[PDB]
Amino acid sequence: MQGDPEVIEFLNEQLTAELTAINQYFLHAKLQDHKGWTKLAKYTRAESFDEMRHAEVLTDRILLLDGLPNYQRLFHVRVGQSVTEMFQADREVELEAIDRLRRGIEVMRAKHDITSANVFEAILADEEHHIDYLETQLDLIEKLGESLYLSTVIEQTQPDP
Amino acid sequence: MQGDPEVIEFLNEQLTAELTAINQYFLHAKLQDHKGWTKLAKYTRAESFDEMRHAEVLTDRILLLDGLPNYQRLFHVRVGQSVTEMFQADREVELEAIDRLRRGIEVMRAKHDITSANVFEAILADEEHHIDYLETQLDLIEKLGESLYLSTVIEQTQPDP
Amino acid sequence: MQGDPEVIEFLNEQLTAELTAINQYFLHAKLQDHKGWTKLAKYTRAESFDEMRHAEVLTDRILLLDGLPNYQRLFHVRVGQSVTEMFQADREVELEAIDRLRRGIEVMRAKHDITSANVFEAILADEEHHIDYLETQLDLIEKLGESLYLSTVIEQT
Amino acid sequence: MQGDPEVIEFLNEQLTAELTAINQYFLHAKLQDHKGWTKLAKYTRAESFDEMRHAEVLTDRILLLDGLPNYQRLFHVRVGQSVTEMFQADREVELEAIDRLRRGIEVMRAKHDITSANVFEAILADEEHHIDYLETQLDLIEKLGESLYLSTVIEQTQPDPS
Amino acid sequence: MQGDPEVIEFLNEQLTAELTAINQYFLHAKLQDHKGWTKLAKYTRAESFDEMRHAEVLTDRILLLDGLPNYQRLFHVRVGQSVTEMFQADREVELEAIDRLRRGIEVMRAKHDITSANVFEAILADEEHHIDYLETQLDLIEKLGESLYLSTVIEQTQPDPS
Amino acid sequence: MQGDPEVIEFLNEQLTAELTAINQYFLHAKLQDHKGWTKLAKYTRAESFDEMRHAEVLTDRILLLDGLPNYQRLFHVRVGQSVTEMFQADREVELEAIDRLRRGIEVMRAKHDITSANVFEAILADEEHHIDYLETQLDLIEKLGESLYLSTVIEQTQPDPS
Amino acid sequence: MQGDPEVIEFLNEQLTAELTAINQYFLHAKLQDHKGWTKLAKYTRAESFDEMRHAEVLTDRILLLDGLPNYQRLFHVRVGQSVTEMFQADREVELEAIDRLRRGIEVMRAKHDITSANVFEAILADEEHHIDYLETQLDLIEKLGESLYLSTVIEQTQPD
Amino acid sequence: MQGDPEVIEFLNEQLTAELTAINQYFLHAKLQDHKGWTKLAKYTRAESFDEMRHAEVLTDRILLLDGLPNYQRLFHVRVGQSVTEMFQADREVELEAIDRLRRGIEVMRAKHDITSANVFEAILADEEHHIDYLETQLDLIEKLGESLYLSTVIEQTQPDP
Ligand SMILES: [Fe+2]
Ligand SMILES: [Fe+2]
Ligand SMILES: [Fe+2]
Ligand SMILES: [Fe+2]
Ligand SMILES: [Fe+2]
Ligand SMILES: [Fe+2]
Ligand SMILES: [Fe+2]
Ligand SMILES: [Fe+2]
Ligand SMILES: [Fe+2]
Ligand SMILES: [Fe+2]
Ligand SMILES: [Fe+2]
Ligand SMILES: [Fe+2]
Repeated sequence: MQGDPEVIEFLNEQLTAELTAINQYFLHAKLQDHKGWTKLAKYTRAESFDEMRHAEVLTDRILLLDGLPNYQRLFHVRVGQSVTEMFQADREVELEAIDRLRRGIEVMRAKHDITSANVFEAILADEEHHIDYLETQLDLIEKLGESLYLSTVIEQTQPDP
Repeated sequence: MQGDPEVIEFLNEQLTAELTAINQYFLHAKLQDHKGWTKLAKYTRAESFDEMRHAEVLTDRILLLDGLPNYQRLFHVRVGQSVTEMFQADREVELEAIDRLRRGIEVMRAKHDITSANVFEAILADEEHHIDYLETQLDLIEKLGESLYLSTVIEQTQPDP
Repeated sequence: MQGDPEVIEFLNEQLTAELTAINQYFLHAKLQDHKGWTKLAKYTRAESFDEMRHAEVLTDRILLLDGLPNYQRLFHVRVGQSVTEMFQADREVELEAIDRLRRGIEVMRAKHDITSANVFEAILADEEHHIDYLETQLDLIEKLGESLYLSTVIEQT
Repeated sequence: MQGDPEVIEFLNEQLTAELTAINQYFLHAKLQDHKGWTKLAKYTRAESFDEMRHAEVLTDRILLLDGLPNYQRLFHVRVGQSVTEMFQADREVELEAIDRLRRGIEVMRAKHDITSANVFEAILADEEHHIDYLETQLDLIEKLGESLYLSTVIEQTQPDPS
Repeated sequence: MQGDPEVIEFLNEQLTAELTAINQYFLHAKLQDHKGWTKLAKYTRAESFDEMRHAEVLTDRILLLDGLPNYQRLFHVRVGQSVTEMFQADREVELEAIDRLRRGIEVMRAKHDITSANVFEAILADEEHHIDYLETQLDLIEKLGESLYLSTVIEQTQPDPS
Repeated sequence: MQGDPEVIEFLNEQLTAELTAINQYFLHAKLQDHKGWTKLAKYTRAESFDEMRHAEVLTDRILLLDGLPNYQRLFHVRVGQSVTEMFQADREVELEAIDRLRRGIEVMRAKHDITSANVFEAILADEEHHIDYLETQLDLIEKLGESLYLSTVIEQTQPDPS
Repeated sequence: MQGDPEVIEFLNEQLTAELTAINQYFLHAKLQDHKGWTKLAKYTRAESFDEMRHAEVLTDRILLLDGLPNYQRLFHVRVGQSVTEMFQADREVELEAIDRLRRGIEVMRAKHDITSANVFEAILADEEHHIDYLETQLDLIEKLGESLYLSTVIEQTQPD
Repeated sequence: MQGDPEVIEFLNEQLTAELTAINQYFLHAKLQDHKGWTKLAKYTRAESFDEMRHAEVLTDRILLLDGLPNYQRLFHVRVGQSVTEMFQADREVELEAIDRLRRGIEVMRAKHDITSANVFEAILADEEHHIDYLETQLDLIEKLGESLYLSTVIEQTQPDP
């Protein structure tokens, strides 16, 4: 039971993208938490955990095919100061991930492999959901205003429910 | 208030080492999982989560001191086939970590900073206990034999109270 | 709403393989259970029940497409004394099922049918997982040796 | 200890018959359910599970005496369209089963084997009860009428108050 | 209501065999317990309790038949050092027991008495199960290796927490 | 009242003996813990607590008679690197304790005292159980093999009272 | 750790006598239950189980001393048809047991042994209590009359 | 990874001092309990158990660095008759303990070690608290007297309510 190297390198590209996304999201969460924007921090922490789940399932599938999960390679990681630029950066990361996912899914589906294809649509569906959320947030801040929108998410105490 | 760049770079080096430890321990746990090893997998995943707690407290502390943590870079990650070699790799990475931590702790205890010293001493105690566990496991396996030792890890029981 | 003959024949072949597999799994499980190897018996009988559920889904689907199930025939069943030969036989059965199912899934998706495609992908996933387990266990026993693997793993709780 | 070959081959024949019965009953359960006749489907599923238990205990007994249980060979399996023909088919199956059971028990009873005689008695009682049920239902459908009978065994409700 | 003298002698012989089985099993259980082996000790203690239950039912049945049970006679008792002698002697006593049971059941069913016969085949089935267990453990220890196998029954690894 | 010097000196000697036993057993348990062997450590810890209780009750008994318990002096405590020699050392100190206790209890029963003779009896019984367990353990480890036996203790404890 | 021949042989003799007593008690219990004297049957079953536990502790002690217990040889057992003779057999076996027990306890206490001495002390106490019960029951049965006592002990409350 | 000698005999001597302390405290508690002074006995028993925990953790640390614990040697153990001499003996023992612990903690803090220093301030804090308690007890006994203090501590062990 073995596979051709093209599917393995597709999966490894996706894995490295997921690790970089994890690091970027966690850095964003910590920075915006130090700023004082709490709800964004919680939401991006949840997103980070989701990305770890994706990385875990990808690792499982690649180790199934008797591959070598490479952890050394990383992509370019970028950070921002205001919410607009970090949202934009996450948007481009998601765009690159989804484009790579579509290309890999077509190429590998043409090879008569199925299960990796399944984990691929799972990943692309979650990425599409997150990028839609980010785009909605960007349009919201564009229409509303930076200062007041940042004032929306400030809080000091916690809710009982 | 501000911190001198030296403690910033010590914290950056410690953060890089901790991230490398995360990736190494996690990949190792996964390899033991796939090969059929169960107890060692759980112990390694517990160690990985503890190192992640270390990374969390370190990045919070450095962000407190107007720092700019860097996640792009990583050290060199080592993987092994049988238990002895990645045991040795964990040993050597922990030795490097403890040497660096001792140097850093003395250097900023000499220069008017105590909190980061407390963080490093806590991390040092944790890594000391971990390396003791590794050393006693190594002595056990060299005294008892590889096959007979590995005979007691697989259980295939799955109980529930 | 009538079915397509090659679809029906592919479903029937997969079903017959399922019946042969469940019979083989049950025989082997009983064999090690009489030997005194309880854990293998439990795991193998659980796998047999899983293949039974697979076959039930298969037959419900083939009845849905207005076809006639045939159970009068079944493939050869092979057994063994040591665990190694039976494990190898199970590996061979699962591999042949995987190859046949891949060919069937390709032609069936190409012939504009979707539901049987998703039941087939689920079956492929399950069989791939079982193949993974069998191969890792075979590697483990090859490394440890027969008596050492058999003795210290006996447990009850 | 080791058993005589004749009882071994009697046990193997009974195992084959039990496997065929399991197969046929599962067919009829699924087919009736697809027709839309829920109660008979549930009854037939219960019968199939009982025959599975019978086969399991028989296999355990035959493996006890250091035999070689084989499931490669099967008897003929017949499929019926309406309820009448499949009732008659099950009737013939149970009749041949009880015939073989009586002959085998009388044979082996004289060669100082007792426990397998007892399991043959148990399976004989089970199949006798089942065949009594089948004959009663056949007479009932004959007297009342097929259409009216199956009229009262249908419901598209699936009710569950809680 | 008086039973036949041969019935009484058969019941008495079986009772004597049961008493010998009780004594041997208890002495063994004590020996494995002193050696430190736990699972073997508890299993053979349960076996001895089951044999005592068999003696109970047999003595009730013979007492009902208006007889005088003899609690004086006892067969020979065998003791060895290793597990192999344990299993071999137990297999021997169970084999002679099964032979006596088969002869007794045949003659009892021949001479118009049933309830005693029924408890006869009950004891027969229980003892054949015990023989199967003993034989499979003998095969396992023969194949596995004495020290490697015995490493299993002994274990001090904090079993209290559950 | 006040006791004659013989009983007082024997009790003081016993106190020294159990202090030595407590220290030796605690060090053995700790070293067993460091090498990763789990169950032996907890068993030896329980033995240490038992010896602590023994020392407490003996000190109470001697102080009742307006004596002066001594805690300044000890005996020779010895340490081992492997299992065999620490088992042997425990056996040696145990044999010395048993012989001294027997002599003292005899001579002191000969000089009109029973209550302290009774507590000596209790200590004798507990120490006898400890030595029997030690001897059984030594025989098992010599028969089975050091490495294979040591494989049986290292892990797989799972204490879960809930 | 090996014990002397005298102590181990005394232990073996006591164990054999006790095993015979267990067998006798069980036999009498079953015959009492057969004829409907249920309360006596319960009492005898309890006494037999107590003797079983005593034999268990005795064989544990003898096996502790690198001994070789024997379950092969037994002493003679006696049976009775009415209460008086079975009670008398019980009392006489108790008397012989306690006499041998006193001799053994004296000898062992002279031969530098304690734990076995204590366990024989306990068994002696319990047999003293049991013989007291047997004697008081025999005297009560004598005074009252057999028929009235049998009428007293009957249950007849079998559920079915 | 083992430490130098100076630290190891400092720890071994401290362990011996702890053993002497536990024995002396237990003897004092037993004596006061016999005399009928119950609450004093309870407090002394609690102190002895705490000192035993000290000994256990300290010998655990000794073994940690691949040491050779010695239980053979013992310091002097002194006994008294009234509460005054017992308290004074305890005060002298505690004074020696604090002095030597301070010198040891400084000398090995100056030699790139942290964990042993940490357990040393733990022990030092405990000993400071204990010497405070003994000092205030002696001062109160001096202020009030002898018989009244015993009357305060003494209680009737009725055990019938
Ligand atoms: Fe993703
Ligand atoms: Fe995590
Ligand atoms: Fe650590
Ligand atoms: Fe099944
Ligand atoms: Fe399947
Ligand atoms: Fe049935
Ligand atoms: Fe029993
Ligand atoms: Fe029996
Ligand atoms: Fe002692
Ligand atoms: Fe303690
Ligand atoms: Fe007795
Ligand atoms: Fe202290």
